[PDB]
Formats: sequence, structure tokens, C-alpha cells
Amino acid sequence: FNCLGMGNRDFIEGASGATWVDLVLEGDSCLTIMANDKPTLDVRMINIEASQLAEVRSYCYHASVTDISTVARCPMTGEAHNEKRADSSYVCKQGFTDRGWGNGCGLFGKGSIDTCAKFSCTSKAIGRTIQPENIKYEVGIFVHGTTTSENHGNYSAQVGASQAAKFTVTPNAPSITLKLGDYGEVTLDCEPRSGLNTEAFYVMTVGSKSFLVHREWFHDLALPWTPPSSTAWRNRELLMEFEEAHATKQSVVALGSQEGGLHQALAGAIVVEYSSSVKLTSGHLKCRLKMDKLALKGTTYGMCTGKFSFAKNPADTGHGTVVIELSYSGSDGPCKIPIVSVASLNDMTPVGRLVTVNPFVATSSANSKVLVEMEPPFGDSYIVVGRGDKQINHHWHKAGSTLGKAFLTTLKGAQRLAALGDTAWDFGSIGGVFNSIGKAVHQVFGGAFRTLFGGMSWITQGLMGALLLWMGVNARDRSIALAFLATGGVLLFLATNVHA
Amino acid sequence: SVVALGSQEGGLHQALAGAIVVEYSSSVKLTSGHLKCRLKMDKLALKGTT
Amino acid sequence: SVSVQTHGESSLVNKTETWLDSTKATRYLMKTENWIIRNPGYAFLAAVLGWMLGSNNGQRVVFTILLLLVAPAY
Amino acid sequence: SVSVQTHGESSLVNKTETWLDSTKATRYLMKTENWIIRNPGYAFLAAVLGWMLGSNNGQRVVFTILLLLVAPAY
Amino acid sequence: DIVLTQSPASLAVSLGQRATISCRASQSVSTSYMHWYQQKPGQPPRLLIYLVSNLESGVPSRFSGSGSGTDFTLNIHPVEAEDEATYYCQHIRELTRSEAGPSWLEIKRADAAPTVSIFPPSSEQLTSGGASVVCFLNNFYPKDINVKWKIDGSERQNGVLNSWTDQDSKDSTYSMSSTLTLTKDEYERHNSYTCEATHKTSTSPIVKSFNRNEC
Repeated sequence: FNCLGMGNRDFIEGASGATWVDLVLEGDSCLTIMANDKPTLDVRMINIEASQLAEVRSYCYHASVTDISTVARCPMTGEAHNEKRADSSYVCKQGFTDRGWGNGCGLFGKGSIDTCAKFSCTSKAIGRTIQPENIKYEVGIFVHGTTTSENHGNYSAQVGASQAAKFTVTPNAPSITLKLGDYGEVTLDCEPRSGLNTEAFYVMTVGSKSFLVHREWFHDLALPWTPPSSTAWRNRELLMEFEEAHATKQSVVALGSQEGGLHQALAGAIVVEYSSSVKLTSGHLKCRLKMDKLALKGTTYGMCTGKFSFAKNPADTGHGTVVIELSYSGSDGPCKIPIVSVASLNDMTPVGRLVTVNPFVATSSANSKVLVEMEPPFGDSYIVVGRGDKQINHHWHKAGSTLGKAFLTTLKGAQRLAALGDTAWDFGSIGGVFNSIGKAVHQVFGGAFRTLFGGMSWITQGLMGALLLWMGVNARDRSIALAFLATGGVLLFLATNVHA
Repeated sequence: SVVALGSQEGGLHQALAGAIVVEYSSSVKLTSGHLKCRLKMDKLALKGTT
Repeated sequence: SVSVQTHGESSLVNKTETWLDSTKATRYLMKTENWIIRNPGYAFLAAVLGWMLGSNNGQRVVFTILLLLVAPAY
Repeated sequence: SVSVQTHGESSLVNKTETWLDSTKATRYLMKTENWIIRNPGYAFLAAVLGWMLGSNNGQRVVFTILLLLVAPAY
Repeated sequence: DIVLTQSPASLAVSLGQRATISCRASQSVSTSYMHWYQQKPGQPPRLLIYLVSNLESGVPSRFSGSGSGTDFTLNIHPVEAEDEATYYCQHIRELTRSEAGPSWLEIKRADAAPTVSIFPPSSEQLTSGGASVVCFLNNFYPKDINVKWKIDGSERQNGVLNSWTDQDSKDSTYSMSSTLTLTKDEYERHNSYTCEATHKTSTSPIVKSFNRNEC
């Protein structure tokens, strides 16, 4: 629900100018909003939920042969007919048995037989189709107040402080307004139906576990399949075989369990669990964060008059910021916690910015732990907690200097452009003009081009790109980039994006 | 979660294409034979022109 | 893996009904045809590359019909 | 069949560990390399066809490296 | 297409002893997709085990089980008096979804003999034209029991109305009420009325008799 210790933690730089913002989020990633008058926010997906799922069809991967029956007939008799062709449970096939005068017939060289075997399915997979309204999204939202190592990673604890909230956005109710208490209220307007594509794929159950598969590939699977209701199947002859015909003897043999082949047929499928409601891991949702009633209280506070202490030692979040936990032994609380991030000790001018804005002591109780995060600048810096001689400080250094960070925005920005489709420009939030046409140019470019030849797998589009790079070598003036258009970017990039 | 692949028996049957189906009981009986033999007819003759 | 690199074909003696014979003709084509039907937009620009280079006419198709078979399953 | 025409890749959202990811790089190459090692005598005359026609140098390899990838699994 | 049956249909076992239900599913390889329901008579059930490894919310941790394919199990090591109910199960994968012939939990105790009381019809019922001779069998365990209405030494199966309860809440025994309905004229033309109750406890039927000429 919060951004604490998440695998992917990305931030948001507030330019103010508007109280509303359109952001896209994910299950693994946690967005962090920092703005003026608005405290630090956490926005992430818990999982993707779906309420009602219809049964599209099923697939029998594992079968067994039962009741082999072959009716032998003489040559020149034409078709052979076994009485088992009436029931659909019996799998019947034409054929022949080369006849002499020794076996069953008075003619030579030819024959006719009808081989029937009752079909028995040992194991079958089942698919699911997703309805748009049934899709639910549990979106953890959190605002950073006074926190500890316990309550901050705790939900119900911050609900008592009204600093964390959960909710379910559906196409029936895409808009939800939740109050943060002392910090005001925020309005979240999401797009549940359009976050994913509900009809783009199915949910296939292989064995006990269920998995995601494209629905156009779902019907293109070659394997005996099943209608929703009960009985009559199609292509059930594929799991069984035939042999030579000696007199009346022909053995219908069944293929083994194809479950492994189904697991082999699954490559990019996402593992999905379930109990009452299916929980999808990687989220895609378009929400609107309205901060209008979110504000800062306590404008009249002052600094804390007493000693600090470290409840836990400082470390690096790996996302570019440094978090600390402080146990304040002073009894003068509630008080605004003095703290900064400075370049040198002789220079009291704050440089680094606090990730958690306005650190505050909850209650007058001494030794109360408080967890506050800050973003120091690049190079050698210092974490200074408090003013006057009772401040206790710490030295920090961060090698991520904007040279490499410019590429971390650039390179990941193109990675943000990839795999997000046309929604990639939603990071262009509070947009228009550029950001609007930047998505619009890529809109039809996303509705054509890459999606037209899309479906290429790994080196398929990657290898030919190197051959399409040769198209840029042979060309004419003003015709150079014409053969080079789709080559560089959008093609080799995603090939370099996923290596492996 | 360590998850196991399903039965590869089908994949083994998929891995089999030009394989010859062979049965057995106490001695394996292969269908298509290849053997080089020498037929000596020296003692084979015709009787019974009588 | 067991999915690819099949035993087929033995091609030693073997005049008989093998394990899979009639289905051997459906191995590549149908699965590659299901790929090119999967990706029609590629097939439009695919054959275009043949007419681009060499100006030798009939061998330009040798590019396409071979290259259109490359893309399925790499 | 289930052996070919795999789900891979989804390529919708999906930043996660999929069912088979690291093994996706070993799909084609290794199985096609096991094919060209299976048939080395072909590989000798294979790349010869590239140097035969067109006299355009560097694009003659474009024939080979592409055509040597065609023959495995057709 | 699938047939389900749960066994043993009635299990008498003391609280705290493990109860492992032998079960099965006819259509095979259900994967897991098997459940367990506890239902007291006259109530809706409650889902015990789903995923075959996992409880629902309200059901306490004493419920467990394992299985796949055909066979499945419900294993409760600390069976309790609160566990007394009719156990149900139900299947998924194919359709239609159906259940099994259920199984009863019974808390084990000492075998108890019935208290048999056979009451002649009231004077109010005789004046109404009918006569119903009732036979009350109280506090007997186990549930296996039989009543036989012997009129003048001859058994009559006509007009026999047998109303018996389930396993009691207090003493966990069974109580039965048998009723022999006759017309007053048919009641006054027959003299000796007795209901003999045979039970696993008493090797001989418990005979409570009265005659109209007697009192």
C-alpha cells in the first residue's frame, strides 16, 4: 500500500499549478508524489481483482483409450461401418486391412475396416473470459506523516491516523473520494475498464494453477477442446493414434498428459493465484489524483527543544533517497522535528529536500520513534537532526550524479515508452500541446506500425532490425532515413530491453 | 513458489516422429527387418518327374 | 527440449507406418501459416523487401518466399 | 500443436518473472545450433551460396547468415 | 458426468480423536478443486476446506485434508462437539457441479438403552373416534433401534408413526417416539398393546405392555 521497501519506487516532482494529476500505476511499482502544500503521497496497486468470470470453453490435454473396436470387412465393399459411430463418445476412423485368402477374405491386396475407440479424458484444462465491469482494482494510497518502522509498514495503524487508505475502483464506480483526516481529502478518478484490455485475453487453468493466455491464441491452440456445457468435443482424435491393421487387430494408443506441453506452451504467461477473487500481479490503471482538499496543517508549530536519537541507522533506499528513523527523547512534544540535509557543517543552508515533508512528533511521550525520509543532493552531504549543540549528524554521499541520472531518466524514459503502449505519455501528466500530441503522434503509430507487424518474438524482430539497419546503408539523399525509420528505436530497443 | 512442469510424455511422443512402434513380451519383436543371408540350394532338387 | 529436435526421420530401411507420418507434413507449414495469419501486417511489408533490391526480377521472389518462411519461429 | 506456437510473449504490462523467461533465449539458437552441428556438411556448402551471386560483397553474408538460419526446422 | 460419494456416512468418534474421511471423485484428475461443507439438519452448510489445503474465514484451524485427482480427504484431528453436523463436499472442473452422499459426525459415548413408555390414547381422542397409541423411546445410543407394535401378541405395521430426533445436544443420545394410530372401535376390539424395542444395548427387545382391561 505504501512505497516503503518496494521493488520499484518512482517519484513525482510537483510543479503545482493544478490540484489534479493523471498518473498510471502498477502492482509492483509505487508512485511517490511531492508537492507544495501537499504532503508526500504513496500511490500503488495492491493487485488486480476480478469478481465474475464466465466459462468460455475447456481443453482436454490428457486422454486414455477405452474399448478398442474394429469391424473388419472384405475388399471392394467400400466403406466400413461400425455401430459405434452413433455415439459421439466413441472415436471412429476409416481404414483398411490388406487381405489374402489366409485371413478373413477371398480377395487380395485391399480391404476395409472401421476402427472405433471410446474416448476417455483423464485430465482437462479450462479457460475463463474476463468481463470489464467485474474487474476490480485494490489501490493502496498513503500519505507520509509521523511514522515508525511498524505503523508505516502497517495499514490499519495508519488508518487510525487516517494516513493510509484502500478502495476498489470498478467501471460501475471509477471515482472514489477518501479522506486523509487532519491533512484533508483527496479525490481519485480512475479508469478501471481501460486500465487493462478485458477482452484482449483469457484466463487458462492448467492443472490446479490458472494462467493468462491471449484469447485469439486461446482458440488457435491445437489440442482436444470442450464446449461450455457438457459432452461433445472436437479434435479428440489428436491425443490418440493408429497402427497397421493385421486381420482385426489394430491398437488405438493415446498420447500422454500434455500438461507439460501446456506449461511448454506457456512462456510469457503471468502466474496468477486466486481464492474468492483473482489477484493479478502486474497492474495497469489510469487514475486522477485530486489534491485540492489535501493541505498542510500546523503552520504555527515550532522546533523541538531537546535531544534526538537514532531508532535505526541510516541507509540508502536505492531509489536515490535516504531514510532514517528517530526516537525523540524530549518531552516538549508535540513539536516540529528540526532536521535538514546540508552540504558542509559550516554551511547551515539546507540543500537536500525532505522526502517526508514537515516531520512532527506525535505525542509528548518521551523516546517516541519517528521515521522520516529525505533526499540528499549528489556528492558528499550531511544529515543533521536538530539545531544548536544537541544536534546529532551523519555523513552521506551519493554517487548518482546527474550525468548518469540524466540517462536514468532518458534510458528508463524510453523503457517507460516501451511496454506501456500509448499510455506511456501519461507520465506527461498535466499535459497538453506537446504531451497531448506526443501521445497522439504515437497513438496512430501505436494503432499501426509496431502493432501491425507485432507478435514478433525476441530475435525475430531483433535480428531483422540489424538487416533493416543495412537498409540505411543502401539509400539515396533525402531517402536515407526512409528505410531507417522503423529500424532505430521501437524495434531494436525492446530487443535490447528484454535480453533475457 | 517452485512450480513443476507437467508430464512431458506428450512431448516425448512429440519428440518421436520416425520412431518405429515396437512391442515385446519375453523377447522384443521388431517390425521392419534388415538381414543379409546366403541361400544355398545345392541339395534342393525336383523329384517326381515320374 | 522434447518439443523440437524430433527423431524424424529415421530413414534407415523403414517401410512401415511410423509413430507420426501423415502429421509430419503438418509440422512446419500449418504452424508457420498460423504465424503469418497471426501477423498479417508483417506479411504486407515482408514481401516488399524482395522487390526493393537487386532488380533481377524472378530471384526477388526467392528472397520473399524464403524470408517469409524465416520469421515464423525464427 | 502444443510444442510450437507458444504464448510468448504476452508483452502487455507484465514486469514480473513469467513462466519461462530465461529459457526463451535458448529456444531457437541452441536448437538451430544443434541442427547445424547435426548437419555440418550442409554448413560447408551453405555459406558457399552467398558468395555465388550478386558480387555486392557485404550483402552476400546477408544471404548466408539468414539462409543458414532457414534450414533448421525449415 | 462425475459421481461423488463420501464415507463413512455415519462416524461415531469421541471428541479429540482424528477423523479422516475416505472419499473419491469418479471423473478423474479434478486437480484439487474439492471442498468440504458442514451442515446441521435444517441449516445451510459452511465451507470448510477450499484449495484442499485452505480454510475459509470463519472455519477454525482444526479442519484440514489433502488429495488430488480421484481421492480426497477431510482430516480433523481435534474433532469437537461443535463439529457435530452432516459433512458435505462438492466438485469443480467439469460441469454440472454436484455433491456427494454425505457423512455424519457423531460424538462417541457409552451405548445407552432406550427408556420406553407406551401411552394409551387419551379419553379425548377416543371421543373423537380415533385412537393413537404412542411409544416414547428416550435417551438411547446409538441410533440403531427398532420398534414393533404387538397387538394381542401379533405385530401390526399399520398406523405406525415413528418420530425420532437426531443426536441430542445435552447427552448426545437419540430419542424416538412411535405412534400406533387406530379407530376407537378397532381400539376397543383389541386388548393387549405393547411396543417391543430392540437395540444394540439390550440383547432382547424392551417390552412395555398394557391392556385395556388392565387399569
